[PDB]
Amino acid sequence: SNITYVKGNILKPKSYARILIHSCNCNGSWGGGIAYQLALRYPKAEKDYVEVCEKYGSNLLGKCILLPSYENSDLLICCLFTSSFGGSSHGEKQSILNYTKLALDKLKTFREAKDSIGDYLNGHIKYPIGEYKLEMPQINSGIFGVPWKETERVLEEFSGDMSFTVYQL
Repeated sequence: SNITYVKGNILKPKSYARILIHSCNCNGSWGGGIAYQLALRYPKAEKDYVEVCEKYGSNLLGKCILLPSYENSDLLICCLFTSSFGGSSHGEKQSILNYTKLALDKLKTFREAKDSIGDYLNGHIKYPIGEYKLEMPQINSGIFGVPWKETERVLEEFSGDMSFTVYQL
């Protein structure tokens, strides 16, 4: 299994380069959950996220955008665009699952290329890309109501390609 589970806050500051993967809406709202915490401590990353939502809207579904944290060069933010709207206006379960697989497949290809998705990055990537650990919360399982085992089966389709550390409550 390519998933490592840990109990704790993914946002607790860590000693190592890491890409923080989280599930996003196209509406320019980091309005809740981990996205809200990201909005409050990395406000320049939010501005990038909102701008790309402004530019493309729901043309982003199934795509991925890599953002520097700006305030910590060891930390990149990876937005999986899986829903048009956030909160209780989120998209249907299967669409979120499918879009999650699609955005993660763009990130997989981007990682192999370097060993739209990287345009805000150029110059904030200090280390080689294969050295950023891939970390995420239990994406889609809270506000979107997407059962974790269904999302786990999606992350499992990348065994060999990619390894993830998943933070849980």
